[PDB]
Amino acid sequence: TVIVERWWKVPLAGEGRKPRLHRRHRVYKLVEDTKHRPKENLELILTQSVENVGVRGDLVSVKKSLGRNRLLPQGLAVYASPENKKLFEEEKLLR
Amino acid sequence: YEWGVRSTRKSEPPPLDRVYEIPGLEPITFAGKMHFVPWLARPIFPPWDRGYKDPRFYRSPPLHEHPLYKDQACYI
Amino acid sequence: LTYFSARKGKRKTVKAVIDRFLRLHCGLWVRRKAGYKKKLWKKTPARKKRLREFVFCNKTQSKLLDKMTTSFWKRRNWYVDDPYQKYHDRTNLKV
Amino acid sequence: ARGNEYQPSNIKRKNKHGWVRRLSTPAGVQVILRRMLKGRKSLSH
Amino acid sequence: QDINDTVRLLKEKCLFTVQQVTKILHSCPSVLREDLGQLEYKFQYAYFRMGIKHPDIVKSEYLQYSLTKIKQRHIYLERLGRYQTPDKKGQTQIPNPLLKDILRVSEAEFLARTACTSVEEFQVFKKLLAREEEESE
Amino acid sequence: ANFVSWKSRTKYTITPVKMRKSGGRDHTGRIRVHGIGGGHKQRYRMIDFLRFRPEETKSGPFEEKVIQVRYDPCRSADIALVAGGSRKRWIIATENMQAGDTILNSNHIGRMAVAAREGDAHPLGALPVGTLINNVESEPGRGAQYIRAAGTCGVLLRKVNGTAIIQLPSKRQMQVLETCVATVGRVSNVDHNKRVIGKAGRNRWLGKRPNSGRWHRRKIRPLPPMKSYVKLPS
Amino acid sequence: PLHKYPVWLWKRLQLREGICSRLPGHYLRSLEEERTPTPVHYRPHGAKFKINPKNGQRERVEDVPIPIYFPPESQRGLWGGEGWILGQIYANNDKLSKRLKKVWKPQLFEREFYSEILDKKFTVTVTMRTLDLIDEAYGLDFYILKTPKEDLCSKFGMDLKRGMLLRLARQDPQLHPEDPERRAAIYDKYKEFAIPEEEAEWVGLTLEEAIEKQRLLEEKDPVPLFKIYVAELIQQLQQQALS
RNA sequence: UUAAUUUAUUAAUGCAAACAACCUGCAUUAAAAAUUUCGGUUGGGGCG
RNA sequence: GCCUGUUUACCAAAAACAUCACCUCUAGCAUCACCAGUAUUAGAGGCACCGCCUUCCUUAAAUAGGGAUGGCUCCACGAGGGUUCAGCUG
RNA sequence: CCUCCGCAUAAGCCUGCGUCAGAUACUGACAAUUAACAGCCCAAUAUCUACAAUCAACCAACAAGUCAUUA
RNA sequence: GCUACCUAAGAACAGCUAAAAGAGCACACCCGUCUAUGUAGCAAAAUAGUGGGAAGAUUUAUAGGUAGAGGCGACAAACCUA
RNA sequence: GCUAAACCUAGCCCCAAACCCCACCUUACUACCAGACAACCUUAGCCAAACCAUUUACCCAAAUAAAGUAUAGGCGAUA
Ligand SMILES: [Mg+2]
Ligand SMILES: [Mg+2]
Ligand SMILES: [Mg+2]
Ligand SMILES: [Mg+2]
Ligand SMILES: [Mg+2]
Ligand SMILES: [Mg+2]
Ligand SMILES: [Mg+2]
Ligand SMILES: [Mg+2]
Ligand SMILES: [Mg+2]
Ligand SMILES: [Mg+2]
Ligand SMILES: [Mg+2]
Ligand SMILES: [Mg+2]
Ligand SMILES: [Mg+2]
Repeated sequence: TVIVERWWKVPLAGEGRKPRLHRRHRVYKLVEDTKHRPKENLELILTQSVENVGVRGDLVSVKKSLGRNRLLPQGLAVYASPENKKLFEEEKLLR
Repeated sequence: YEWGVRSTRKSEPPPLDRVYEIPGLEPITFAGKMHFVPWLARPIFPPWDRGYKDPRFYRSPPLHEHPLYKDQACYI
Repeated sequence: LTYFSARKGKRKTVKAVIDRFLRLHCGLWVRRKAGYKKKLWKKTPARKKRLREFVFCNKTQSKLLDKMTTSFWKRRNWYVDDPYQKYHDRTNLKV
Repeated sequence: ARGNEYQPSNIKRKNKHGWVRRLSTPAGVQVILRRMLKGRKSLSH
Repeated sequence: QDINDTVRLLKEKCLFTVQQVTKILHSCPSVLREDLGQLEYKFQYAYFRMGIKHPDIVKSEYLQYSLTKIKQRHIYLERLGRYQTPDKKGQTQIPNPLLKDILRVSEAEFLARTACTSVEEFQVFKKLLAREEEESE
Repeated sequence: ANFVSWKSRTKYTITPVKMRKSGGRDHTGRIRVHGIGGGHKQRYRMIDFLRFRPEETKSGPFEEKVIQVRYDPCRSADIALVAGGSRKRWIIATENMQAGDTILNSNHIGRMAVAAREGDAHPLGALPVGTLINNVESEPGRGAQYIRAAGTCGVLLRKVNGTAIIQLPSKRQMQVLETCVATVGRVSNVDHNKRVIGKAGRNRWLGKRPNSGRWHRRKIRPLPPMKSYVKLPS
Repeated sequence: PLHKYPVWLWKRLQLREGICSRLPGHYLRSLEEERTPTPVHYRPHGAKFKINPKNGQRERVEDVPIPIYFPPESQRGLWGGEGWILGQIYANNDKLSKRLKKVWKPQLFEREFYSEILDKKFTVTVTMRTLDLIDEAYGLDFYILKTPKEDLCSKFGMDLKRGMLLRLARQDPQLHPEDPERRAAIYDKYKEFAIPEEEAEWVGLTLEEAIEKQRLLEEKDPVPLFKIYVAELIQQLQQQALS
């Protein structure tokens, strides 16, 4: 996402009022484009054995592309939500 | 090389509203309004049949359904 | 300047005057000497001493500055340790 | 030589300044609306 | 991309016809290795300062030679008075020596037939021109 | 603008089709190509450029009879009405195509090169190297698109693997799968080059409008080191 | 003359008059209430006060949102509150240079999403922000059910929300029929978002759609006066006989 | 127009983004244009 | 100026514009122009058909007129600009 | 004595030298243009249709063209 | 609805000479070389004579199209309702 | 003494209060046939800056005051 910032500061509007913008307040500068940020990783809990990542019920940091394109769509993994983590914890302690 | 340019070919119908893709809900269309409005979903009208025989608005059956139709092709 | 603002109908202050001149409540305007920070290496000590001084303005200059500034700048200010507190008033002045 | 720029023809008149053409586009609809607001007896040609 | 930008420099920024560019590639493959900017400088040296038109630049493999040699010999002749850049009308007081007579010929032949000077003077001029180029850069 | 292309017919036919001139105008009504307009009214004859088009419920190589060779107003080359089985179609006649001649259209890539008789269609793989060809396809079954003007003839320069190198009339090499079909010989009306228009009226008949009267005078922008020598005064 | 009411209150007055008045109260409240969408194209200030470096004094600060343009194509997709920024820039980022119009557009991807509640796969033009939001919500269903109307900012998204909410409210057996255990598991997973069907029916409906729905609900062919008068006369005769 | 300021717009490429292409963001190069100006004295003109 | 044509509607009809012919540049290709075309094609432009090689005279007096790759070349034509025999005429 | 014209159709206009009664081809009232001419058309689905016109026959062509049906 | 160009489907071009002609003479028709009238005119570009073309790159009725940071232009910077 | 001259109300302005049979999208005002195209998208510029190129007040949801103050600004016109 493109993040922009006004060149010209907007005068304070008040508490209940809305700011009044003018032509110069429509001038922006790009502070950051999120798409150029360094890639992060997605936490997933595997449900089936998958090569070179894990076997089952182990938290894994996978590239977002892999997580969203293969694992989650094919059901090989599930989101590392608190509920899923708890359920796989009961699975492990029962095994 | 196919004959008949795209621009002259009959225009493809517009894509169906996404509302029709949701199983559980009945879309709100302008069918009840009895006229088009651009902010309501487009109705899917059932096929219409006149109900009687009007000679000046006759639609003949497909060629395969005619009584005299024959697989063997005569040459007249 | 702006004699009647479009939002309040008030007379506006030329802030270029405020950024450059001091008004003593007696009605005098004080200023720095132009070029007092320029090319001091080629100026004699007497010239530098003359330039480093705070200087009063003409009658016509003071009238122009009074017109260009609003009444808020022509009030009594009882600042804590103002160096110009003594200069804010005239003494032993005949006509 | 000049002056007779008008060569009347009802087909052109109706096809160029008719009610149907004025309603055919939003700009023509606003033209009709302006005439109605002004109170023109003749909204279209 | 390298090949395409070389061709685009030869076509859009040097105004060589398509056939001219093909012939240039055929006759002077080293142009492909030669970096951009340097090639444009060489071409404009031939075009403006030397007054050589595209047909001649292509017929004589001018782009084959190096910019150092080109500048050395050409500036030597220009300062000697042998060469002269064409005027606005494209005319010169004395006909200019042929590009083959300048670049293709060996150093000795260039100095004798065309420049008619001494190798010692040519070496001195080469050193001086190298120093001038270094100072300019 | 309310412009709809006249190229709306969907079924191939032999009848000349009434074609509407464009005048160089887009569908928007604005001139897009200049120098086009007017000229003699013409009727379009749908040319079948896929010469190997076996009839319905039929397959394999087939022969045809050249019913006639005719002048085509819409092309430099002349056309030939040719009939096979129970159908007729227009094709681009070759240099020596005559009425009553026989034409062969085959898709068979024989192990040996097929005797190249002018006017017949064989896959490029079936032709001897160096044979003159025309109505060449870009892809198998695409339909002839290259070497279609009067008197033009490409050369089957090379054949290696399933790829044939053809020399287009512009003397450019082109690679095409050897399964794509082409017709032997040079296109008809070979003397189209020598035609002399004679007068401006003939061009106007052909539909070409006069060039603009404006006098049209890019340039090499000199680099800063060279700006001092651009316009040396006399 | 002067209008009795400010022109900007005319929409509210129209809502308080007519069939819009007959519209259900919860839907009217949902329309009336407006909440600022989550910042997407600008970085909000951390606090309400800030020590300005110039004079070193505490000053109030406000988060003035950047106007966003949402082309109609967005309403057919799921953009995570993202849209076109139609603004202006200073060439070379210096105010003493030229001012140029600038449109920043989001990078749109085509992706397939599976809805557990709807048991359907949708192909949706989506943004990387939307994908990140879905990951944070732990699924498309959770994202749709959690994200409010303003943040979702998609007619298709709101239609999906309405479908999911109606499915949950009805506990529809059409979800994985012949697998009641799986259906119950899904409903339990998304239990917290369940709401009464009478309210779920109106979720995400535009004003025009709600008006049409109300008209369809309350449209009734007039009862013949014969029936009314027969009932009245029979009742009157009953009273006469009894008394 | 080799006056100043721009590339908003198109065409290319490069790097990101995303999985070769398309799209988006950021750059570079051109084409096309856009806004604006064209000080003073020296009868005019050229060079001054 | 090759020619027929075109042009400043309302002060310029021309030597200007176009023009066959020739020359230069660009393009290897399908479903809305070019084009339902394909290098003998299409577009952009230059130039202008074709064809070739490489002091005297007029008057009596005549600042008028005529003769001793481009360049040359006037066959035909012109409400084009000049000159002229003879005739004609307020 | 003139005749460039004129009579019709088209297009345009819309009662704009018909009668009566008044004002000074104007006003008010009354009347009138009658369809055969012309406009206003076509039940579907496929399928058909290479061979100009020019007295259409010789002849000549080029700029290659307005004229059609079947189940 | 003028005009520039274009699209669809139409129409006109006597007579003579030549012969299949962007040919010659010359009606209608289109144009507008020169003179005269006129100049608040019959006319916001006309009239009379004279003249160019007049089977073509001709003229022309009908309907449609291209719209102003544009159109159209056999470039005159011409024309796009005086 | 001719042309004429004279008029007073038709109405309007500013506020307050108060919220406001038939035909007709085809050639509109046309009784009567197979649909499908449907909408959203920064105002700009004049002008001021004594040119002009960044910039140049404008239905804003309580009058007053804070205040033309803090701030912004070729730190300048001005905001
Ligand atoms: Mg306040
Ligand atoms: Mg007309
Ligand atoms: Mg001429
Ligand atoms: Mg002529
Ligand atoms: Mg013209
Ligand atoms: Mg004129
Ligand atoms: Mg004239
Ligand atoms: Mg004389
Ligand atoms: Mg005749
Ligand atoms: Mg003639
Ligand atoms: Mg000119
Ligand atoms: Mg001029
Ligand atoms: Mg100014």
